[PDB]
Amino acid sequence: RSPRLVGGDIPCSGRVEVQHGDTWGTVCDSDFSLEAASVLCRELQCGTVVSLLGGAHFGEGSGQIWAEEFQCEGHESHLSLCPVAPRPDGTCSHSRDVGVVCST
Repeated sequence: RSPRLVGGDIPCSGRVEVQHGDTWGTVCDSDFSLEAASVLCRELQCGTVVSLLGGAHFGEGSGQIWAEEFQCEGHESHLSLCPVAPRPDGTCSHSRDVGVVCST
């Protein structure tokens, strides 16, 4: 479940995308906590989360949107070690794809 950030002006900010199989999915901003954010930033060697950004701030994505939520405790070294749960009833639009600004 490898992460990446895209559309930022520097590598440690952007829209969140996480790989599953040979495709990448975006993450709805109803579904991504500060602790999930912290694990992602750590995983990419970007320090820790400063901010979550909603409403397709770095632009909306296309394609798949993750159907499970990453229910991270906060100290996991990878998103793949985080517990997982279904997202609430329904699908999101890409207009609600989440982003982050990580900092050291």
